Amino acid sequence: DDVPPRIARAMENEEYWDFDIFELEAATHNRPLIYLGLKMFARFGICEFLHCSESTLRSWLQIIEANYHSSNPYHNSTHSADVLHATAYFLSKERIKETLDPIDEVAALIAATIHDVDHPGRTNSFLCNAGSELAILYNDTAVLESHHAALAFQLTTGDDKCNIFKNMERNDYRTLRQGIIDMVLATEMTKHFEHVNKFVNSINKPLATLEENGETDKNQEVINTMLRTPENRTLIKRMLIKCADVSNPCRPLQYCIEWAARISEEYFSQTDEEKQQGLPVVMPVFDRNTCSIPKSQISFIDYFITDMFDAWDAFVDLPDLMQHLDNNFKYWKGLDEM
Ligand SMILES: [Mg+2]
Ligand SMILES: [Zn+2]
Repeated sequence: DDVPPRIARAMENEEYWDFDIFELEAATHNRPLIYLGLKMFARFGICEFLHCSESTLRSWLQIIEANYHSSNPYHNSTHSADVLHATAYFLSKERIKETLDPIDEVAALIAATIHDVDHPGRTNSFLCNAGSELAILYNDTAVLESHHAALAFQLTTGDDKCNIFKNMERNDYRTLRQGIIDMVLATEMTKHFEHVNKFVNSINKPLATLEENGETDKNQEVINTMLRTPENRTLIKRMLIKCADVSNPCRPLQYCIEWAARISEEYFSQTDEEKQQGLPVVMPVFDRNTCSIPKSQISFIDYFITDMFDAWDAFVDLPDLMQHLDNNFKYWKGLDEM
């Protein structure tokens, strides 16, 4: 409620794609997640759905944010606040509003919030090659994603005042828990193309086939019916969280550049440590002594971003994101200056 003015201002237009997430970071003194989380969850009326008090929610957001490492250049609570913001923006789209159910929305906003909790600023490959405790605990399989989901539930249900799921019916909770877990696990990149291709094959292609019959009222129900199956809602949710997770290149140029700097430094640090410990270098190209951040971003965009957002845009209609992506791609291209 009574939020210090500067923070209240930094959160004024959070429903718009162009949002100064870094001013939120500065204003909140590296606590953007609890503040943006509170406003978003309220706007979506989540406790009124889970039957929790703003007090229980505040405690929950506090312990989650506290478990995001501020020392990480990229994977700190600001990244999650940002992903939370993109998630809300997507949930607010007509196509998504008329396809997903309130419980899916709840799962999505919560998944975004916790999807990277306690991230160590190192990739799964690093943890595995290092024989890290987490890698041994998760048998070198989806190591970090499994950890993010697991730790989040441990912190949530391990203390009564943090458990935002306390007042739920076992069944509804079970359904919500499975949905949250699925979205968090869907952020593991090794499965990137699998998730994207399934979205294209089960959603965009079939839908395009139906949108030929015309705007028949009897045709709409056919579409509405097809896109609302539990299977497709799951694929849509997976696509939604994945796109929110790597939406940096679709942000206003100033922000896009800052995110590239942050993730680059995080990757550079890992490379320096790998060569030090003698561990195998998993990201040979990501060395601070030889890597061009602009060329790397261009490759990243061309390899993953372009096709995934093409499909997401085709399904949801996201002209703002696509225009920024083009402008940003051009910006990186324009830096060659040689
Ligand atoms: Mg992650
Ligand atoms: Zn993430």
